[PDB]
Amino acid sequence: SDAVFGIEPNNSVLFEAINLQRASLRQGTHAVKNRSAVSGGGRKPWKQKGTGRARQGTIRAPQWRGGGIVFGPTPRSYAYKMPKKMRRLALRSALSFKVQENGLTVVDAFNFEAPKTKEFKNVLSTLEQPKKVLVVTENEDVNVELSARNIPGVQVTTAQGLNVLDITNADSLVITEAAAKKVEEVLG
Amino acid sequence: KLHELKPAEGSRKERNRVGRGVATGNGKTSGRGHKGQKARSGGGVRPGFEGGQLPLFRRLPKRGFTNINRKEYAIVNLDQLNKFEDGTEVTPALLVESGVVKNEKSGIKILGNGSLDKKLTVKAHKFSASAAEAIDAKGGAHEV
Amino acid sequence: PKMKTHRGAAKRVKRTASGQLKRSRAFTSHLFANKSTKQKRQLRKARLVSKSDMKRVKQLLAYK
Amino acid sequence: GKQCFVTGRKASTGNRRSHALNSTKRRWNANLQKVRILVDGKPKKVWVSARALKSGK
RNA sequence: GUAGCGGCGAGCGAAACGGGAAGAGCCCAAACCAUGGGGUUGUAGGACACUCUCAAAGGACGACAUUAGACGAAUCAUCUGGAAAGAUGAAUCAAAGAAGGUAAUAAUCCUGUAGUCGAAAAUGUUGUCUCUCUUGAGUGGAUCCUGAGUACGACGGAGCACGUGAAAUUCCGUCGGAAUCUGGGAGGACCAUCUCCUAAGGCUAAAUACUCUCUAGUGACCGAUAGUGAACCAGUACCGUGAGGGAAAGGUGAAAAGCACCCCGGAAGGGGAGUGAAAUAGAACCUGAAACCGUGUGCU
RNA sequence: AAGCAGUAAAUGUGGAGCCGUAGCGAAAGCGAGUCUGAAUAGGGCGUUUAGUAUUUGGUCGUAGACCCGAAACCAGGUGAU
RNA sequence: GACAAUGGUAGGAGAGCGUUCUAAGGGCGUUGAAGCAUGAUCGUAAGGACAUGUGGAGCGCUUAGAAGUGAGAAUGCCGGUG
RNA sequence: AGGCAUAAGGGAGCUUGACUGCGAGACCUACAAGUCGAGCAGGGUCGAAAGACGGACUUAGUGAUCCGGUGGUUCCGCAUG
Repeated sequence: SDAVFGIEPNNSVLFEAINLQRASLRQGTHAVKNRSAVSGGGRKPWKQKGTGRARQGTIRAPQWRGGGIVFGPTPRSYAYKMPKKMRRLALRSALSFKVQENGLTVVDAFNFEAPKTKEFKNVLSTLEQPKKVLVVTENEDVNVELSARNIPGVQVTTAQGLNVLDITNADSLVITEAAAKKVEEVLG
Repeated sequence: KLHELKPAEGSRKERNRVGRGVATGNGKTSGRGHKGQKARSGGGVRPGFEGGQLPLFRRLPKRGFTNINRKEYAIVNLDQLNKFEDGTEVTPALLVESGVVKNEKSGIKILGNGSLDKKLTVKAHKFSASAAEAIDAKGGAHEV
Repeated sequence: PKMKTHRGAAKRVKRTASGQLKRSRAFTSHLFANKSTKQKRQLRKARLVSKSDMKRVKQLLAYK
Repeated sequence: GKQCFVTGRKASTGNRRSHALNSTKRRWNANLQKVRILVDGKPKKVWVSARALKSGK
């Protein structure tokens, strides 16, 4: 169509979507002990007056070797959001970019009896496909996920799971004749 | 293209990072000036009240009370209605649906900031005195 | 957490439909024998807060 | 370490208040009194409160 | 950050409505019978009259889970090399391209992983069978029960967002002291009308909070002055009468092959010869900066 | 928004709620007006109508809040070798 | 082109350099990475390269992102040595 | 201190404007305050009238807020009166 695959590659929004997609993927399980947390302390090493040395409060101040850290890593989160319309706009830019190029190449529903990577790699090679292809299927599939997810660069995913990060990660799409109608019905 | 990524122009800045040398501008005193109460860590007169002269909002007299049974309404002019057609008996739930009202505070009240040039049959809680006449000029009798 | 509003400022001022404040005059409690009729009748009207007041106290009133 | 024997009347604690509202912790004792309650086995004297001596021994 | 509370100052600060997770309700006292039956509440319920078909607590009873494991696809050669996984040729596996090691950088060398199989024995959870245990209802309205030194009040306090305030709703101390179904309470002083509920006895899972311990795993977390005080025989040297305070300290090499023998020397330490790819890698052992200390010289 | 589903993911759903389109008054209340006032007589505030969501930066607020430094105060205990 | 401006503390504004980690791209590396040392190199500065020794296994470059991101002063703390 | 003999000094007659609602505009001024003010509407006093009158020739005689007291009224009064 042209509401999904003919739109301008809106880069100011596509970038925000990519940045969000990666910021929401950090853990942030990193901490550090301040004056309160570092063990010990709580005694004045010497008198305030009458020794030649500098006046010091505890052995666990910042400058002391072995002290607490002043500021630094806090256990926190990085995920944020943006308006839904901008989400759909970014996820349509990420596909209009593939249609601008020849990244997209429709195919039919695959056929497998059990998962096997040999025929899958063969089909991928007989279609002049570059290394990283995104294999978008209608529903979640078992005979495709398994025979695909051992290869260096093949990522299978379903219309329920399209990503602004992973459309743009790849440079060659492999959608089925059914999932494409799924995405054009869903996407606005 | 995940290795050529440019954000929009004017959409990201460096944070100012004070306390890193004289060349940046904010090196030694880090923008705070010299000695004082506004140069200490955490030091600052609280907002408005300060500790000295009598503040403004403890020097002016209190005024009025506040009613518990306020009951104010959701305004609707004669222009939010123009998005409709003729015939069109209007319901205070219907008027919430066409993109006009989102909260019947205490009902809707029809006001007369505009003009119809239409013929609708409005139902609501309270009306104006200009709104009622502007509706009745084009038929479409109004009712509570 | 949420920035708390100044509950003594809210009793003494309201928010006009421009972004300025409608305060109430002073010298209007007692000792009305020591004031001219032109000065008692004059303090009965209301006035706004000047620019400098809004400099000091503008985020004490940020939910009004 | 003292209470009624028929109920659980115990002293409590609260404040004492001045005219200027200065508080200072004080206590509130139960009107406890030795009494030979003629309970089973033997007349035993215990600390019964003056409240539990009104109607029925 | 609303209502409200506040030397109305600094500040404190709700709840019902609404959207969700989860989601069940029960047993007593009294009337009445013979310590047992009997009976639970507000559409007023029960006793009495008419008939009329957590909630008691133990035990036996087969499938999964945890506590060891097992099988587990597929590579060769040439150059530099100390040594190949590198590079260059070609070849194969893949539901297995996690990761760790191996003389250098390995999907195909090993430990593994996907995937599947496995449990004498012990424990854990759920399934059904056993053992239980149970009579459920429906009208009526004379009269009879429905939690007493109780509710409430007064005085002094605490707590409710609410500082005694006009302080409603609750708790405590001390005194006075009620009604009993047309009864009683609440709807923010109080009063009357309506509307809602039925105190003064109890028992109840789930959603919720946390991590000493265990098991997998993750990290735009540290990498030896960092990360636990503690990577190392660390709550230890040490300090204190005591409570208590508390450090510093990692790295030979792939493999100890850890230097046979000779020479100087009392030895320590050296110089050779050796091992090793390398000994200015010799156990003070990866690199090895600056301070600092030296030896020689080109100009002065 | 919480929640629900989903790779501790983005996403989907979830319109309870929030801001704006209307102000004025202490309030009852009127409403492109309103309030004061016997009287828009005049005057005040309005009719500005473009706002809302996320994010970069600057500033502020509640937090230890740019870092180091007291004299002290309080609670529990240790001490008459 | 022409003309104007270009001392500067407190302070405001702007443009950059470098470290560490991440994503993607594309490299280098026992025929020798980082690191260290040496130089008479390049840019307006922060800085960058190259050659040469030592070293013996990891490192850069491009575009973005994230910060425990820059040290000469604190009678700073710790270690080494005068 | 500045003004005043047009009197702003003195005397007499009448009288209560030492009024209600305001107020273009301006002076001063960190803010809160302070000062002046023509003109309009309502009700009047003195004068025949034109007119004057919102105290005193002018500039000192004063004190936020909160809180409590007295008077009034269109306000609100927590299911309802």
